[PDB]
This record gives sequence, C-alpha cells and structure tokens, in this order.
Amino acid sequence: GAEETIPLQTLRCYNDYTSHITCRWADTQDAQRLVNVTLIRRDLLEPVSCDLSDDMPWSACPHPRCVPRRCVIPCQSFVVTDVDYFSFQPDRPL
Amino acid sequence: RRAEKHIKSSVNIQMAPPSLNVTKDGDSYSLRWETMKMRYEHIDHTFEIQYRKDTATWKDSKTETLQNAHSMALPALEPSTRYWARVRVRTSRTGYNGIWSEWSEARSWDTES
Amino acid sequence: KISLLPPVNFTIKVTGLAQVLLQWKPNPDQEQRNVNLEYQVKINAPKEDDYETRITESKCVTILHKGFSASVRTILQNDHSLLASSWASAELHAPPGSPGTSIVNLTCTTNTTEDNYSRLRSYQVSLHCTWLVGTDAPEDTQYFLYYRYGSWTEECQEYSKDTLGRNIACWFPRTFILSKGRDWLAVLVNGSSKHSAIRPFDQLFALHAIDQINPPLNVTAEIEGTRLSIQWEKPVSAFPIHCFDYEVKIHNTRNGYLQIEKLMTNAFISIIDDLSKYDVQVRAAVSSMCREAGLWSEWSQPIYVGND
Amino acid sequence: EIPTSALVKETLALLSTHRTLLIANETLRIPVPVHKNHQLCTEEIFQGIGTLESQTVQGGTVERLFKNLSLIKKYIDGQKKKCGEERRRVNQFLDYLQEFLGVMNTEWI
Amino acid sequence: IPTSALVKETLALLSTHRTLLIANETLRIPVPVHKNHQLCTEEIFQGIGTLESQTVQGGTVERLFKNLSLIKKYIDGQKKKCGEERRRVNQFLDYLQEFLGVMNTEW
Ligand SMILES: *[C@@H]1O[C@H](CO)[C@@H](O)[C@H](O)[C@H]1NC(C)=O
Ligand SMILES: *[C@@H]1O[C@H](CO)[C@@H](O)[C@H](O)[C@H]1NC(C)=O
Ligand SMILES: *[C@@H]1O[C@H](CO)[C@@H](O)[C@H](O)[C@H]1NC(C)=O
Ligand SMILES: *[C@@H]1O[C@H](CO)[C@@H](O)[C@H](O)[C@H]1NC(C)=O
Ligand SMILES: *[C@@H]1O[C@H](CO)[C@@H](O)[C@H](O)[C@H]1NC(C)=O
Repeated sequence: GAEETIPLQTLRCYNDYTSHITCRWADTQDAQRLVNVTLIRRDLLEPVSCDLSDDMPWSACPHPRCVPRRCVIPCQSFVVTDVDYFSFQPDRPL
Repeated sequence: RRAEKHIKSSVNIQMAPPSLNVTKDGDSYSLRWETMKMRYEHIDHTFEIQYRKDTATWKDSKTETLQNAHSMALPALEPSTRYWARVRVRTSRTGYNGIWSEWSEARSWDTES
Repeated sequence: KISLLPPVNFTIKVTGLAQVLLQWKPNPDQEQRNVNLEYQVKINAPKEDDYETRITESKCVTILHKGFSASVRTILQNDHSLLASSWASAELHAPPGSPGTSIVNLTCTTNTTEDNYSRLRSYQVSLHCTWLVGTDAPEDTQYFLYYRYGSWTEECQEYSKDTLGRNIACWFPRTFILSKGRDWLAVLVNGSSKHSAIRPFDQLFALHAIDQINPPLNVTAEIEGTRLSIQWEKPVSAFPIHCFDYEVKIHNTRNGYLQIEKLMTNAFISIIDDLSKYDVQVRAAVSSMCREAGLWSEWSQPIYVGND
Repeated sequence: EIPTSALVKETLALLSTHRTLLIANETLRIPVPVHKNHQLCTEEIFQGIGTLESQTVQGGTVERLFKNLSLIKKYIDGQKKKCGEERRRVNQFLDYLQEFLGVMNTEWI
Repeated sequence: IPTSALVKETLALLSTHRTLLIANETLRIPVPVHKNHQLCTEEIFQGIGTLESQTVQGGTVERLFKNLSLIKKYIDGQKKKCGEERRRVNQFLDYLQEFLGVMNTEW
C-alpha cells in the first residue's frame, strides 16, 4: 500500500452543522524545511487558510517534533447529503 | 494517485458549547443549559453535565447523562461550600454522529449559610 | 396573423359543496392547425387564482356564499411570446336572502376515536361545529349544517338548541373524514324560514387547522433515588408513532420550579430533588414534518410523584 | 356501463374463478414487483395483464375478465393524464411538495 | 443516508427557502388535479426539474435541490424494482389481486 502522508493521518474535520467547519491536523518539522503544504477542500478546487495552533490535534502525532495547525471554514448551511473532500497539495512543485 | 480523506459533515458533528445558567429557587438549586439553534430542530441532543465541590477535582465530579433535556434540579448540597458545574452536548440521532462538544464555562455558586 | 379566438360555451355548474366544475369547448371557427392549443383560467372571486390547463375542464374548490366568477381564454405557447385570445368569463351569483341573517363564528373541531369494529379502518373522525345565530335572523330560523369531504356528502342530525328552538351547534359522531387525509373539508350551513330567507355560509376548513389531537394516555413516572423516568403512549390518531411532538411539564409543589421540555421521543428522563413532590403533564401534536402544524393537544391528567 | 368502484370486485371474483386456466403455462415468465405501496407499478401490472391475455385462450368468462381489466386500466390512465393536465403557480406547487414529503414521512418510511 | 432524515431536512429547507423559490411570478409547473402524490411523483419531479432549470443558481436553494435529486433517485429505484424480475405468473396474479384490493379500498 501507499504510506499515508502525516497531514492526512493527523487531519480531523468536524462540524457544528450551523455555520462553520473546524479542521485540525499536523505535519513534521523535518517536512517543513523542504516542501510546504496547503490544505485543499472541494465544485472546483478551493484552498483553505489555516493558523498555527498549539491546542494539540484531535489525533496524536507519530513524531516528537510535530507542528500542529488549526483551520476554520465558514459555510452557510449543511445537509445530510454532504461529503467533504480534503486533500493536501505541496505548494512548491517537486 | 492522490491520497484524499473523506469527511462527512453528518457523522462529524461537534456542536458549540452550551451556555449554563444557575437558578436559586426557594432553598434548592437547579441548572439550565441552552444550545445554539440548528437549522433543523429534529436532530437530538445528549447532554453530559458535571458538578463538583470546590475542594474536589473534576475526576470525582458527579456526572449525569440526559437526552434532549434542558434542566435538572440539584440534590441537597452541603452548606457554605462553593460549587462548580459545566455541560457538553453531542448529537444522538441515527444518521448524525460526532464527538462531544467542548466543556462549557464553569459556573460557581455559594450555598447559603 | 395567428389570431386566437375565445372559447365558447363556458359554464360553471355547482357539482357539490364548495366545488364548481368549469367546462369550455374549442371554438368551431378557429383555424384548425396542428398547433397544440392550451387554456388559461382565472378565478376572480372570492380567492383570486389562475392556472394553465390543457384539457377542457378543471375542478376548483372555493367558498360559494360570496359568489363565483371565473374567466378563461385560449392560449398558444410559442418559443418567445404567449399569445392569448379575448377573455371569456362566467359568474355564479350569490345566494338570496336578507343581509346579516347568515351564521357567524362557524368553528368546527374534529376528534379521533379508535374504531375497534372495522378491521379495515382503525380510526374514525368525529366533527363538532358551533356557530352563533344571525343578528337579523327571525326567531323561528331553522339552520341545517352540511359537511363534505372528498366525494362524501352528509347532513347533520344531532343538534344543539337554544330557548327559541333554533340550531346552535351540530355533532357528527361518525364522519367519512380521513384522519390522515389531506383534502379540504367543506362545511355549508343554510336554512329556511316562513318570514325571510337566510343566506348560507360555507367555509373550507383545512384538516390540520381544525384537528384537535387527543391528550396522550397512561403517563407513568417513577422515582429512583434522584432520577425520574417519564413515559406515555401516543395519542389516538391514524398518524403513526413517529409523527408526533410532545412536551413534559414538571412542577415542584414546594419551591415552584417549572420545566418545559419539548421532545420527539415518547419518554423523558430528568433529575429532581429526593425531598420534594412533583406533578407531570404532557401534551402532543402532529409534527409539522408530517402534516402542516395544527392545534395542540390539551394537557394530560396530572400525575403526582415523590413525597413532601 | 359500470362505474369505477365495482370493477375491482368484478375482476376479483372473475380472477378467483379461473386461476388454473390462467397459470397453465410453465415456461412463461413475467415480472412481479417486491416493494410495498403498489401505487407505482401499475404500468408493469398491466403489461403483465397484456402478456397474460396474449397467452391465455380468449373464451368464456376469461374474455369478459380481460375486457374488465382494460376498462379498469383506463381509469389509472386517466389519473396519470390528470397529473399533468393543469399547471399552477409556484406557491401551490411548493405546498404540493410539502404535502408530498409529509406523505413520504407518514407512509413510505 | 437515512431517507427519513433526508426527507425531513428537505421539508425543513423547503419551508425556510420558500420565497427564494417563488422569486419570480409567472412560471407554471405541472400540478396534478387530484391528491394522489404517489401516482404522479414522476410529474412532480419533472416540475422539480423545471424549477431547477429556472431558479437562482447558488445559495441554499441549489443545496436543497441536491436532496430533491437524491429523493428522485430513491423514487426511480423503487420504479425499477417493479420490473426486471421473475415469477411463475401465479404469484403475479396474487400481486394483481393485492393491488386491486389496495386501490379499491384505500383510494
Ligand atoms: C355550444 O353552444 C351552442 C349554443 O347555440 C350549441 O348550439 C352547441 O351545440 C354547443 N356546443 C358546441 C360544441 O358548439
Ligand atoms: C366572532 O368571532 C370573533 C373572534 O374573537 C368574536 O370577537 C366575535 O364576537 C364573534 N361574533 C359572534 C357573533 O359570536
Ligand atoms: C341546504 O344545503 C343543502 C345541500 O346539501 C340543500 O340540499 C338544501 O336544500 C339547503 N337548504 C335547506 C333548507 O336544507
Ligand atoms: C393504559 O393502562 C391500562 C391499564 O393497564 C390499559 O388497560 C390500557 O390499555 C393502557 N392504555 C391506554 C391507552 O389506556
Ligand atoms: C421569471 O422571472 C424573471 C425575472 O423577472 C422573468 O424575466 C421571467 O420571464 C420569469 N419566467 C417565467 C417563466 O415566468
């Protein structure tokens, strides 16, 4: 199989079903020095802004130098037929 | 292939923390909590509400689980000791699941002498 | 130029209580091209409405005490503009009688009872209609109430009387009104007299607006240390268990604390004092989810739990 | 001439009369629904009726049974035509949708 | 996806976003004369398709139309369950008598 990226493993997106989606994930300090990543949620593609958070991700991180982040996504409403696709895309190209 | 994670809004609901108010009726106390109104009123809510003495920790706090309720009376409390309480809420209807909301702000009250 | 011509033989015939069935026929002198003609109908009085109809007939429910007036015109739907002919109209007059003699405050209420005899229909709807006599009505006015639902029409037999012998209220103990039905219930109240005729009064009652949900029965509640559990049964109605809202009213007879909790389930669990007496009541109603919101059920009988 | 309320009783009696004359074939295979609320499979029902008439011998009570079947099919055809004869405003159609989904909730669970 | 919650949310949104659906005032939609919704769900959903073809494309109206489309998929599923199956004709006549009794009594 394909070893999942640490941002995907550490990602947990939850909802209040009224106005916003809260997402928390993490990466590795060794990963930041080579390739910066940005969360993308998708209509067409839509990058989502995030802010550094020290509140610890909802899932534990498998490295001792993990850097966690938190994201807030404002959308007007939710239905039961909603499936949200979250992916991580390297900013600079390899 | 691009590795993507599937997150469903229906089965990942984390509601806003409730607001807990304390009312002194007669010589007893009661706790009332309110939640942010959904666009749909048919999604059930389960509330876990804890109260503890000021000298005790939250691990030894009395916990009560209520479904779709918005108030309990509290039992006879020892006089002249500070009391704290708080509440969280989650969805409990089939087709809508999630993790517990964050603990509500602790509310304190002093029992009369 | 394509000049559409109005339909002819447009007549409005009263086919039942608070119905009129409109009919037209295409004009013989119209050019008979393969064009798919359609028709537009306008209800002018009393409730204004208009609709598009392909066939030469349409049934519209409406109150007939104020008279009826309808207009129809032949139309042809092109890709850019809607061509229409001259309007053709017909009207149904108001019934005769001196003004103010008609009834007022006609309020009709529908109950539901468990029909334990018929293996097909388990639930039965009973109708109670009340009204006040007219201001200028003669002392010997004889009012007769009629109700209709679907294609069923009936006349009342069990009435209520004042000191002068006139008819105030009626009670149908057995009606063909479907408990889960979602059609208009027409009620017509006309009468007769030897001094001056009385104008009728008909009114279309929505089933939801006039259906009084019964209170739920068997509301039990038990103390267990500090915990209360309250459960009951669905109220008698052809709607199933999942189509009812509820609230529970818990009052403390010692301090006065009162809790109202609306819920969709059939049981409620609460924590209260172990040194106080409590009373519990519940109400019910058909959810707006299943049927448009209606009148709420009355309070259930008090149940007294705990000790003081 | 018959109205549209006793044709069902007529058909039921006639069908109960002649079961074995109508299930004679073994290789003939025709569709049958499995879902409840039979309101939605009338077209398939009368398709099976037409195939059965095309196979069963037209003699005796069976002929009048199938004529009655056509006559009762005509009523559902008229109702299906009635579903699209009239066009109304948006608000009335939205109320119709509210009633439709209320039905979808009270039945059609 | 629980269809009960699906229809319930669809009705709640339909009540909420009504005025956006009557945004304009002249379009006509197929409306059955009678009150047998189940028989004419096909024409009802054709009218839904027309409203989809002519309405402000965005907001929560397009989000409600998603639930309506899924309900239409359910309706088409139990359309197709009628046919494309098998039987020895005897239980077909059983089914026919069942339908006859249903439409005689309940209608
Ligand atoms: C329409 O009304 C006229 C009245 O003169 C009548 O002769 C005719 O038979 C009616 N019907 C048609 C189809 O013209
Ligand atoms: C009719 O109903 C209204 C509703 O409040 C009431 O005020 C009025 O007095 C009633 N008229 C009669 C004659 O009962
Ligand atoms: C009242 O209305 C009924 C409708 O069924 C009608 O038959 C009757 O002649 C009218 N008048 C009286 C006095 O009943
Ligand atoms: C309530 O309890 C009584 C006694 O156990 C029982 O006979 C009855 O069927 C129950 N239900 C109702 C609706 O009365
Ligand atoms: C819908 O409303 C728009 C906005 O005014 C109008 O231009 C259009 O003609 C309307 N369409 C129909 C079919 O009524």
